[PDB]
Amino acid sequence: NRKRPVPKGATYGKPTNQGVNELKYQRSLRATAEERVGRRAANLRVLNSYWVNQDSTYKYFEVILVDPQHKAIRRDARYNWICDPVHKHREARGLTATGKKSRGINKGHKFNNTKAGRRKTWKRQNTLSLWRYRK
Amino acid sequence: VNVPKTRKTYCKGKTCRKHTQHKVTQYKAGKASLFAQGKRRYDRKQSGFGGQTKPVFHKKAKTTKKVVLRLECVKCKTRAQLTLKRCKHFELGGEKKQKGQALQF
Amino acid sequence: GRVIRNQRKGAGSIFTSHTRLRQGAAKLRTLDYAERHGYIRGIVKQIVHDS
Amino acid sequence: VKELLKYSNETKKRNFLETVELQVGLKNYDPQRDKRFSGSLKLPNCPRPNMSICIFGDAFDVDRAKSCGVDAMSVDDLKKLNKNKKLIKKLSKKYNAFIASEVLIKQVPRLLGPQLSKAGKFPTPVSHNDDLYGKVTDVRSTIKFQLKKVLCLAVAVGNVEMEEDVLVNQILMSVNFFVSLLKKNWQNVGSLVVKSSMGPAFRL
Amino acid sequence: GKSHGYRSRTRYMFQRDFRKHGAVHLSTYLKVYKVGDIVDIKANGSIQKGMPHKFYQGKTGVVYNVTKSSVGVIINKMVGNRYLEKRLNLRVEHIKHSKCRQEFLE
RNA sequence: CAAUUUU
RNA sequence: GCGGAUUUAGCUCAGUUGGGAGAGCGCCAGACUGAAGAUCUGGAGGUCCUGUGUUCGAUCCACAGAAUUCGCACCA
RNA sequence: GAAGACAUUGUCAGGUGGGGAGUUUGGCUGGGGCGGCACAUCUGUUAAACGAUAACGCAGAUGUCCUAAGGGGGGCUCAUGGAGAACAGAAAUCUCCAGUAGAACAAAAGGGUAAAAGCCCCCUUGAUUUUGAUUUUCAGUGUGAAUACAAACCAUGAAAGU
RNA sequence: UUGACAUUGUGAAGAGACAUAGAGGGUGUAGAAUAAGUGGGAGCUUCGGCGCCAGUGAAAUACCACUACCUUUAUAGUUUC
Ligand SMILES: [Zn+2]
Repeated sequence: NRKRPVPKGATYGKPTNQGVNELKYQRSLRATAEERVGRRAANLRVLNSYWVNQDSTYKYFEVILVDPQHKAIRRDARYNWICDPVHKHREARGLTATGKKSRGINKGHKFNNTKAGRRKTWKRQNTLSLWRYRK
Repeated sequence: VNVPKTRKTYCKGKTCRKHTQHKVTQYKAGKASLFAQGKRRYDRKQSGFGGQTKPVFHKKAKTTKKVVLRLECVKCKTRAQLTLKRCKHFELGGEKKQKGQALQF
Repeated sequence: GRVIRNQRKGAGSIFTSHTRLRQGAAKLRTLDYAERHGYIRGIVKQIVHDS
Repeated sequence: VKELLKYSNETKKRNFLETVELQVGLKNYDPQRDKRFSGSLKLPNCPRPNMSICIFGDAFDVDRAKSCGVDAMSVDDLKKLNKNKKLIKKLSKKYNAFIASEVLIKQVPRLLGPQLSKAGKFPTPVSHNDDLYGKVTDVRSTIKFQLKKVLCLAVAVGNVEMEEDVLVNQILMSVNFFVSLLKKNWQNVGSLVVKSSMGPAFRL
Repeated sequence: GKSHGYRSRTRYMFQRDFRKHGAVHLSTYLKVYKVGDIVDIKANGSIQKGMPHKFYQGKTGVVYNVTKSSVGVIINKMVGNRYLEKRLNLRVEHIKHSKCRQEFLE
């Protein structure tokens, strides 16, 4: 799990969120194995990960990474699209399928409160919008 | 109080629709339930932290609780409901209230 | 209430030792081949007051 | 179906060495307890006998005593009173009149043990005087409740074949499958024993 | 608490009008009450059934309904700043004909 | 081995 | 509210397979010595938790109920 | 070198936990607490002869009881007191005689009832079923209580009727 | 703090229960017996045991497919501490 920091464990709130020891970190633990591998080599673009091994303490992973500067990738147009500067640190904005499902993005009759992000569908549905002719 | 048995009341049914002869029992309200509906809207809400959403009840005043008689029939094994007044000792068996001749001295 | 007096000893605040006199590791020989199959004898040079 | 092919009527007529016929006791394990709630009464239907030799030992005020020679043969009217302490014990299952709701303390009182007059702890008396009383080869051997286990349903003698024994054990087992309900323990379906007195059998 | 029941303050309102402690006298049950005539309410202590409340004492109205052994009267009553028609079912012992408006007839 | 008074 | 436990001589203790009323102290009698005082025997012991039912045979069992109980469980 | 599938680590489950965390800690009231409940109800009175009408005013009461103490029908008349009978007496039972209630009616106090609504005997379970209207508190909202009904079926009576 | 599960592998000792060929305990009076079991009631048996007959006890007797917890208990089988 995770343990919210809270010095000596007294969250100073109402009792509805009082405990500390079984709050469970709403993004995925495969996705936490990239920010602590992206910062080790910030000059490379994280492509994707995959599970490999699992003991009782260390969920092992690999992460496939690409040099965006090695000009066999800047040429050879099958993978030049990751050299684009929108994809810089492509993980922490939630873009790999490790993070796509943590954001919970598909379409259907299930995912109403998330199909473009759960902050746009929050924002478009409760902004009052007023026309200059009062409809 | 004493209540005798066999209590021939107006049955209703759809077979007789007049006075046919029953027999009397009281009941118990059974276990509450698991997997019901309103309980599923309790252990969905008392889950997690916080605890104790819906009010518990401490201040009690009633002595007895309005004992009730099932009138179960014979002709088709239907039954019915009845509610006499509240009673803190409900004697259901025989024990005929006779002409008490001597009064135990 | 407040934190208690016997709980402020646990962070090295002012409750640490006083160390610029205590002049050595009062520990004996790291076991070797000599102390397992013979001996190696030494002299003392002096005895000192501790701190 | 648990007795359909054999073990009741085909491999029982191979081991018999008594010339005389055989009267089939039963072994089966129905669990009921000291909780006197679910006693083993409602004795079953009676289509066919099991080799009567007993001669019934009572006296009659029956409307059929004008013609009490049809299938029974015992005709003494009620007015024997003082002839029952010790002389006759050839009487285990009997009949009775409806007059004996009145006088029956008189021939009981010291003969309490060996069942030589009826009492409150085994009352027979019957007012049904055509079926049970007009078929007197019907020995009404009881399935009466003792505190642990009375399973004594019989079938036939050692001369009765398979087609005659299609009805005999199958509907006369109505005791242990109409009393046995949610209260009942073991044998919603049975664990049977089929042999009378002589040879081997199969306890499934 | 404060005791305002149903028979409250009717100590003398329902007594049997002293030296007439007896049953009803049978000139009472023979006269009929068709709808459309004035009647007034004088209570009856010996009987208990069908008895009105103590306010309808001496008040008067017209009959709108006749039943097996009872009639019904309508009564105007002050409550605040309007009058109400009131419907009340009285058995026949309480109720006589008043001599106010057959002077108007004669 | 139980055991203490007695004008 | 669930599950288990207790209810006797008058006070205090207890055995009964289900084929017997189990010990002492208050009261009373007798004895032993020269009289006491201790000591001895016998007498005065029972809705036997209140029932009901069971089996050939209920002071003791089965089921039910009133006084006390210990843990447990709490959505009007 | 020790220790070795037990410890440790992770998840779930009971127990322990003012060490901490959050929150309440009735209302009336001759100041507040304290005492009482006058906070929900009922009888009489205060109440000034329709009704309504207050005080921590007065004297009391309730959180129950009843298969009969409900329903019906039939027979009888009570509290007392007088006159007399063996044990019999201030207090026993049996007659006769007066006797408007001075008695009894579950439970506070009023009202009511005499071929009874009281005291005895007989017959039962209307203490049933469907849903509406009406009265008193009332804003003429509701709970509780009661009243006249309609339709069914029952009980009782011989019957009117209840 | 205490259980379970996982990290967690490789081999043996035995213990108690589930589990099964099963062995075998019993208060007067009378039965025959001096008695816990369950029932039809008559024979099977080298025996004539009781003959089912009355003899009498708490239900019969001899007798059986086994009807007593079928305990007292050695054994193959499960899981097992
Ligand atoms: Zn019915």
